[PDB]
Amino acid sequence: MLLIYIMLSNIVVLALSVVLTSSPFMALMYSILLYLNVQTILWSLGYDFMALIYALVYVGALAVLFLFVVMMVRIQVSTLSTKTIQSVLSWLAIILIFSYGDVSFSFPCGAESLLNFGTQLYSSCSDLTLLNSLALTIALFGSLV
Amino acid sequence: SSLFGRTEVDPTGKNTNRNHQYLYNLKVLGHKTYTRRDPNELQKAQAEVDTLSAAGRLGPLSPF
Amino acid sequence: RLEAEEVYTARSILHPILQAEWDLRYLEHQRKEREDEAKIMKDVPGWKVGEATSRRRWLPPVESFDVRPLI
Amino acid sequence: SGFGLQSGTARCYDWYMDYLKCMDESKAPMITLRKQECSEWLEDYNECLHRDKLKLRKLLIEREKNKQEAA
Amino acid sequence: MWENLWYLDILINVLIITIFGLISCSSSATKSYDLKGCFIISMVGGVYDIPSAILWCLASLSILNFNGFFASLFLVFTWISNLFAMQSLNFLGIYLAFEMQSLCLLVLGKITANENQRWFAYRGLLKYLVLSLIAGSIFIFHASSSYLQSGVMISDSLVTYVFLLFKLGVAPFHMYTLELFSVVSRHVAFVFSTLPKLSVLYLISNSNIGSECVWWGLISLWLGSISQYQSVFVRSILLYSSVAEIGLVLLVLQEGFSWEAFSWVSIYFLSLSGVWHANSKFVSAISVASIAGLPPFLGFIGKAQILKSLVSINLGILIFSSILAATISFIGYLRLIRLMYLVSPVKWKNNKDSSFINWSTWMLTVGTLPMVYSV
Amino acid sequence: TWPKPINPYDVPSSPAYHRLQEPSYPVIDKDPDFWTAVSNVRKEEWGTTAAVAAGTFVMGYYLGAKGHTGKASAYFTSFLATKSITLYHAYNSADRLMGFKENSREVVKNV
Amino acid sequence: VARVPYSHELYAMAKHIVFRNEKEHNAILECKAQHDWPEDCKPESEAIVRATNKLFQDIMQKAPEEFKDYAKCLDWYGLKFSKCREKQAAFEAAFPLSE
Amino acid sequence: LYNAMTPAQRYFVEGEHVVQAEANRDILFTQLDSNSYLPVLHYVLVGTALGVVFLVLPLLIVSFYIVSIMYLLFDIEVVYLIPYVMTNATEYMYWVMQTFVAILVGGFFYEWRMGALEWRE
Amino acid sequence: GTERRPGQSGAWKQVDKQRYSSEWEQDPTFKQVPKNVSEVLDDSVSVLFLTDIVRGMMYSASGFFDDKVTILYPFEKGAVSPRFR
Amino acid sequence: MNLNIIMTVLPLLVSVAFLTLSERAVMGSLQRRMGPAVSGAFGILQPFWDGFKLAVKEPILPANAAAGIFYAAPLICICICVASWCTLLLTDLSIGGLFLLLLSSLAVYGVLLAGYSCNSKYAFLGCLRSVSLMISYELVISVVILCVILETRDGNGFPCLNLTETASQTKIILIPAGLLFYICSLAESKRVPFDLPEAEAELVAGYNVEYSSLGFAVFFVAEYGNTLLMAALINIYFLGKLNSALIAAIFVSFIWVRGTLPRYRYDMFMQIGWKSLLPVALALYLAQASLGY
Amino acid sequence: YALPSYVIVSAAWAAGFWAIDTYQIYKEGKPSWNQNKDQFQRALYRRDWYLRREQETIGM
Amino acid sequence: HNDAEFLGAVYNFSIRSVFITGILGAVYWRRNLITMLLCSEIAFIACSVNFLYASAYLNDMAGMLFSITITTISACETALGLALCVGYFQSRAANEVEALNLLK
Ligand SMILES: CCCCCCCCCCCCCCCCCC(=O)OC[C@H](COP(=O)([O-])OCC(O)COP(=O)([O-])OC[C@@H](COC(=O)CCCCCCCCCCCCCCCCC)OC(=O)CCCCCCCCCCCCCCCCC)OC(=O)CCCCCCCCCCCCCCCCC
Ligand SMILES: CCCCCCCCCCCCCCCCCC(=O)O[C@@H](COC(=O)CCCCCCCCCCCCCCC)COP(=O)(O)OCC[N+](C)(C)C
Ligand SMILES: CCCCCCCCCCCCCCCCCC(=O)O[C@@H](COC(=O)CCCCCCCCCCCCCCC)COP(=O)(O)OCC[N+](C)(C)C
Ligand SMILES: CCCCCCCCCCCCCCCCCC(=O)O[C@@H](COC(=O)CCCCCCCCCCCCCCC)COP(=O)(O)OCC[N+](C)(C)C
Ligand SMILES: CCCCCCCCCCCCCCCCCCCC(=O)O[C@H](COC(=O)CCCCCCCCCCCCCC)COP(=O)(O)OCCN
Repeated sequence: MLLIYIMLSNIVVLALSVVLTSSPFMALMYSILLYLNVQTILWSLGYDFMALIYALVYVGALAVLFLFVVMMVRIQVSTLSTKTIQSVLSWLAIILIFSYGDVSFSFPCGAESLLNFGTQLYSSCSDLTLLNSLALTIALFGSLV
Repeated sequence: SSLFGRTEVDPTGKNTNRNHQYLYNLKVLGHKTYTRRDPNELQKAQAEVDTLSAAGRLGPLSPF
Repeated sequence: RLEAEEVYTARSILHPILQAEWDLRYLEHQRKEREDEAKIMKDVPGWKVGEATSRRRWLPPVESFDVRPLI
Repeated sequence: SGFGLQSGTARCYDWYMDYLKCMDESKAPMITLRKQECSEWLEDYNECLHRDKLKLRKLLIEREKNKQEAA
Repeated sequence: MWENLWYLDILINVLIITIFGLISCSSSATKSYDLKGCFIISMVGGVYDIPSAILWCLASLSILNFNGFFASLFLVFTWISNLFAMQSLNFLGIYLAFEMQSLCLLVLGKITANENQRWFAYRGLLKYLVLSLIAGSIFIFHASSSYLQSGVMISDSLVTYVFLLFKLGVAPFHMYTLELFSVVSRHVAFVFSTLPKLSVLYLISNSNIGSECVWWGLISLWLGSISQYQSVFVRSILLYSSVAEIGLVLLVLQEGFSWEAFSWVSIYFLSLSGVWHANSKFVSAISVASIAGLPPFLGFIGKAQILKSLVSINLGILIFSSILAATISFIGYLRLIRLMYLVSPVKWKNNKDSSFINWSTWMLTVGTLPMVYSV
Repeated sequence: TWPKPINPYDVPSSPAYHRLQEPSYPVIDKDPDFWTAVSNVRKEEWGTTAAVAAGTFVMGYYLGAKGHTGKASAYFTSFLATKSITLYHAYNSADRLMGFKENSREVVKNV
Repeated sequence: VARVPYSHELYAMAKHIVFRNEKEHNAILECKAQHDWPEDCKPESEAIVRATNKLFQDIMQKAPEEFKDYAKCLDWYGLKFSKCREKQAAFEAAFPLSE
Repeated sequence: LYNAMTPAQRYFVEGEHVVQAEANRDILFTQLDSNSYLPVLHYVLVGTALGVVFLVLPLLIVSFYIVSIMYLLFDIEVVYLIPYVMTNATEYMYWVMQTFVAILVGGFFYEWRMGALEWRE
Repeated sequence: GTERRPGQSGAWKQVDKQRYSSEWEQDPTFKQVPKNVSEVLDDSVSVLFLTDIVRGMMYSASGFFDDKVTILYPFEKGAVSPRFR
Repeated sequence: MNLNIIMTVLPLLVSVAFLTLSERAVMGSLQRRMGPAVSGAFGILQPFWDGFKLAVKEPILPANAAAGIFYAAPLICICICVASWCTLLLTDLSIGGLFLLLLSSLAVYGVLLAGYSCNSKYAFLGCLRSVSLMISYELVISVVILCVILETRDGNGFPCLNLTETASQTKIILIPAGLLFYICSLAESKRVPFDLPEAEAELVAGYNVEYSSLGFAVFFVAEYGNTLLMAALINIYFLGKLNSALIAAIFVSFIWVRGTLPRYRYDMFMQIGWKSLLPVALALYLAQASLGY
Repeated sequence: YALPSYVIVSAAWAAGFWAIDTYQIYKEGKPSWNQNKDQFQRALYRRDWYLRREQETIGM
Repeated sequence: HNDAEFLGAVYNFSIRSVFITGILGAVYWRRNLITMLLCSEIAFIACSVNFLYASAYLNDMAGMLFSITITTISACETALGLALCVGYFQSRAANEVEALNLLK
């Protein structure tokens, strides 16, 4: 329970660190740590395959593309530090306003089965998977040109 | 399907408008409906179980 | 798969028994809880112990012993 | 979907199907009226989803227990 | 399995045409007319109703004026996405279809830009991308809250209504059209300002996505008219006209007048075809007259449908605003006529590729009297 | 409650799309195969298939000749349109066998 | 408190239960199919639990060592029947199934 | 260590012995904690600590972008193929998988034909 | 051996020449099209099964077991002739 | 914690040290040379010298780089190796092999941060070349694993990739995929046939050369540890129950195949992975999802 | 000579394998601690644990 | 009194904070395009996690499917957007100084 709470609470700090830092490379590192913490949150809800998917697709592949771009477009963004006290508390107040008093539901634990998930992906929800494949094909054809 | 569906007319006219979600859930998932056992039936069966237990014919509730 | 059919047959045999003994334990625990609830709500007017939260269907406990967080 | 994440159906699929069946039975000319006629089944479905009434009952029992203990 | 075959045939068709084009890629046929005809034939297997037949008609008329196998393939992808937007039954279908269409828009915008046009076209595509990400993220977050609260995914909700307001391009959600379509190819702007709307209108009509609020259509009407009157550049005039008209059509569609909006979208496609594919001044003049709603052409019928639906619902503020904003927009259309024949000598490119432009002008002039029954 | 046992090899599965309709007409075949549906395609439908094949051959040749590949475009277009229309006819015949569509000729021809 | 033998014991006696205790098993399946509330199914649940415990006991007297060996071997091999064939044959020989 | 909080999770077993046993238990896969990733996280911390000890001891005394995109997309495609191999498939699940792979192979053929698979660029 | 395949080359322009022209079949050193089914299988298995690689592997593996040639410099010294300067 | 973590970690360190010794002993064998013999008499004690001496060398202060990332890369490699081995030996995870695939996709980070530390325009391209190799052959490994789960079924009949269950039976069906797994494992450890680095790295293109004393030790140790993990995976998937001799024999086979093979150019091995290995692995994945259940 | 370092590697990992196997079989109580468990098998282990704790409470 | 209720409230707070940090973070703290897309990815991950949470809550598979759909669509969008960013940076004129930082 303490471990679950620590992860749920750490997600917000790892999200704040991304926007606050002025270096695009450092924000990517913070985002990778955020993605791992999201894997860890999904473990508490009972998902292993889905939490694996988040790490494989995002940490494994997407971050590599982001960092490839970041080195290619390398720019001097160490111009100045504008992180005055007045700005940071304003950001925190905005965040508190948005994330307060929303409807909360008891924390669930749900065991998943990739047998059932596979059967549904390829029998009943087969319309979904083929359209996702079409979207991937669109992205491939568009990005390569 | 679960996500997508198209709509066609019936030349015969026998089939009519019904909720497509309800029909789809009946066909793919199915509806489980349960009754409630009448008290007099339950009392007789429970008394029979207790009577056999008192005679010693039935086994223990816990093995150890 | 012959092994798998053997195991499935065995599991389908044991499941009714396991379910029945879970229901019995649940029933005894629930009567204990209702006794304590009636003891607490003796003072309060207009309180009925054992009120049906669902009119028709039984509401199963959301929490179960079987599902435990991986972490 | 309602497929159930392990096997079978979702934990509250049958309550929603009860509500849908009751909406199918009605003869009201608009969906809104039909929902007005079948509201009680929807209250069962919301009860199974979130168990708010049972939570309130537990809260009242806890509050009275604390009041008794303090006295 | 037979019901699945109807959808599967469209896939198999598209895949084999794709691989045939990839194999038969040569300089001898850069304009692949044969694959265009094959794509048009393949899209006939997706026609099941009148709205789907309208989707097919507009898709084919669009694919005629795209050049190359690759752009025609992405127009076919847009057609598939639109066909599934019409058939979507819950949140997931709506989302999958519409962001697939957004991906097709990004690709089509990228591939129709020259090297000298990259600086502005890629900026507009990027700005469109970020705004679309805002819209989709808000949609899916509220969808998660709704799916948690209700236990079911129902496409009759405020969340999908606001998301479809973003897709339509009304009141506070029309800026992505102004930024993107100003910097992209004229055909890309034409096909993606008309064809996407039909699927959204069908989804709204069939899935009961209507709100009691009339502020957004009113704001769309007034803002579009006034900004059209104040805009110096011609592309902005045409772009703001669509905002005003789609706000008015949104007000009509909420009240259940599906037939009239389905006729309006087709008449608007035909009317906009000539001004966007400007090759002749006279064709553009007839197109601009049709967009204004002017009586001798079919555009009068399409606007008349919407206005006739307005008087039925009997909302006075909407009618008063409609009259005044229509006058304000008419001033901008008159600016367009003035620029062509009454300002300076005009010389344009001799782009003799009027595939359906002459047919569209003929249809605008002719079609008024056959369709007079509608109004 | 207790987990229900699952048999890994026999897990209930179903096709993605469903036609929600009770058969109005008699059911010759509850689950027709592809060849059963093709064998029940009417003669007029086959003539329509042949006409579409010829027309698409002519059109494919006309369009491909503008790109200096007339023969290949003609054959590809013919195959494409013929396959699509044949699947459409087979779907109609399968629906007729299932009793969803009118089947008086079918029931007479194959008892 | 309602209780049935531990897992490995239940597996070792699984085949015998349907051969010997058919009546209660069918009754409980039918009643659970009909009624959702656990109170409605209480007599049949009691019957099947008591019958299963009785079967455990009468195996304990007729074949004490053979049942113990089969249960221990099942627990050792992670509840897998295939690796336990020899002990299964010896136990079934000692305690004949279906009487 | 996840601890059950309700009687139903504790198998309606009464007393405080069970809560004490659960709280001070060891992570044993045969026992309550099966398919648990908590040992993996403990392994992660142990490795990090060992690395830190080594680190601190001495102190005292276009084509790449293209391959990244293709890797991302083919990786997602294999992500969808993973659930299929995890099921005892039927004929129709099989043919859906065949259509999926057909689309992936069409993309791969496009890659091969356009010369992207060649890394000259 | 000395014979070369149309596909295998180290220069991009030469690869382009051989990919799009058939002047390599005029040249004697290159290997000609198999012209029989069995020859196609032979060449295909040769390329796909990494045959030439294994042949070098055995001859290199002869190195493991052959008599090592080495001198323990402190204990043994290399032969030095009288003329050595 | 558990005492098993010790019983996994310590053998790993000892094994990696003697792996480094084995490499040069086998090189002496190919080249009619002998194992190092002045370090001691037995030679058991040779790699320990390199580690302990490397502790001695005076530290160099970091230059024109962010300190955090430069420290981060060694810690990443040392974390990944420990997690991989302790999830190969001490876990019951139903999809554990897929977790190992995930942990192998995180090895791209160590090289990539080490390259970013350089901040040389040439080093950008070199580190991109190395990571391009690793990801390109990770794809084919993923397809091969899809092949492996296809014959991997447990006694209960449930498909899984539990390492003990795939270890339980030896399937000669899978051997065609094991050859591709062996080639890709050579690629992922940057062995000579795919050792694009050594040629580029002699001039400072950019690699763990920047790291000097203890950071450099852990990288090289992690390289051998990953090679040994690949050997263990080849054993456990395709060759039955885990056997120490088989693991070390696969490692020696790596050294032998390296010795008998020259290196490939960047476009060459990249074209091999995409146009040769991937179609064959998709053809075998078809052959396995389509040899049936 | 290749074999001595080879055998050091082999023997070291053999010893580690034996140590982990014996340790877990001593703690877990069965060689099948690592084997794959589905939902039914997991819930069965959990009920066994809870029922054993209940038996300990009842006995004392 | 209930740990699950407390954990549910904490999760709601955390996930909402992550969403708002993703959507408005890069624009409030004026950043380059590359950070904007990374924060958009963060927000999409927040929504997908909410859907998985709902699936666990209701024992339903719809959210699992919608989450894999989010992963695919977000990855495709990010790939195309990064393509546009690289093409945009390659066409920059010498006088242009912070081309990527339009938000300045
Ligand atoms: C020849 C006989 C035609 C007469 C009747 C047509 C029906 C039979 C179809 C026969 C085909 C003829 C096509 C004509 C119409 C097309 C409709 C249609 O096809 O489906 C409808 C038909 C049944 O739908 P339905 O009759 O509409 O009724 C359903 C409900 O009522 C729900 O549908 P609903 O929407 O109609 O509901 C009633 C509606 C009432 O709606 C109406 O009153 C309709 C009014 C008529 C509008 C007509 C214009 C529509 C434009 C589409 C053009 C057609 C393109 C053809 C595409 C298909 C080509 C075959 O009430 C409403 O309120 C809804 C709003 C409707 C929209 C508002 C109308 C405005 C339209 C825009 C006008 C604007 C002006 C534009 C300029 C005009 C100036 C002159 O479906 C079929 O019969 C099967 C379709 C199969 C098509 C192709 C399959 C065969 C080939 C398969 C293999 C293909 C590959 C091989 C290729 C081989 C060749 C190489
Ligand atoms: C634009 C739409 C996007 C989304 C599309 C979703 C809709 C498509 C979903 C289906 C995807 C393809 C799945 C196959 C469709 C047709 C089903 C089928 O042909 O398989 C048969 C499987 O049976 C067969 O008919 C075997 C012959 C199959 C021959 C091939 C037909 C399907 C080919 C699929 C195309 C993939 C090929 C590669 C793609 C180019 C159905 O299974 P059963 O009949 O229930 O099992 C057989 C048992 N018994 C006959 C006794 C009842
Ligand atoms: C009741 C009708 C009223 C409702 C209206 C809607 C229904 C529409 C019914 C009539 C539609 C007529 C559409 C006319 C389109 C005009 C024809 C056309 O565009 O031809 C192009 C075609 O251009 C192409 O790209 C050729 C590729 C496609 C070729 C046609 C494909 C045919 C596919 C088969 C369609 C059959 C229907 C399938 C079954 C229904 C040639 O022009 P260009 O060479 O590009 O430039 C012209 C230059 N200039 C005039 C200035 C000299
Ligand atoms: C009158 C009935 C019999 C007609 C004879 C044709 C039957 C042949 C089988 C069908 C083939 C296609 C039909 C021709 C239609 C279009 C073909 C075409 O595009 O014509 C010319 C060029 O395009 C045109 O000139 C436009 C012609 C438009 C159509 C004019 C003919 C109208 C009647 C033909 C179709 C009638 C129906 C066909 C049978 C149903 C093709 O150029 P090339 O590719 O170079 O082939 C010529 C071969 N060679 C130069 C080597 C001698
Ligand atoms: C023909 C039978 C008909 C039935 C059809 C079946 C098709 C084959 C299926 C069998 C599956 C096993 C295949 C083994 C993997 C080979 C993959 C393709 C082979 C290949 O293309 O050759 C080269 C790839 O191997 C390489 O050269 C990579 C570099 C290897 C260096 C490391 C070698 C390690 C030792 C070999 C593995 C041994 C494992 C045990 C020690 C490419 O090069 P290319 O240019 O010639 O081909 C391109 C010419 N267009």
